[PDB]
Amino acid sequence: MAALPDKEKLLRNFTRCANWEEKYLYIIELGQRLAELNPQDRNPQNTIHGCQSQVWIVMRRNANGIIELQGDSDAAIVKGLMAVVFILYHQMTAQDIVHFDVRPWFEKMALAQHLTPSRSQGLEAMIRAIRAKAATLS
Repeated sequence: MAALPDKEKLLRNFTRCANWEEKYLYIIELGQRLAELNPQDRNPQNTIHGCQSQVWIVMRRNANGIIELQGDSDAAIVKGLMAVVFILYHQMTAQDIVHFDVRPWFEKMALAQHLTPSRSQGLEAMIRAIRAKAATLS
């Protein structure tokens, strides 16, 4: 995630994209830059439902109180959308996550309007899953 743009830079970059062709490529490239998931974390406990693709996300709270996200998907566009979500939540506490309204961010990035209903539903599933997980922490 260190390697990837912080959320303010990510948003800025999306706003400078000339078209959906460019944004789509950016999304694909972002997914390719996620860390490889530990194979042990590809387990049913980390499986995310509703993405019409295989998706795993693992959330862990580090000893500093910060949430670390890792994941993978067998669909390239889903994995890039996952990277976007991960960027948005990068360096946040669990409480930060629960209270963070992602909507104005995604609205400014203007992604969802170009996604298929399948990919839009899948993005929403990932965000629901992470928020629910974050909410269960002390």
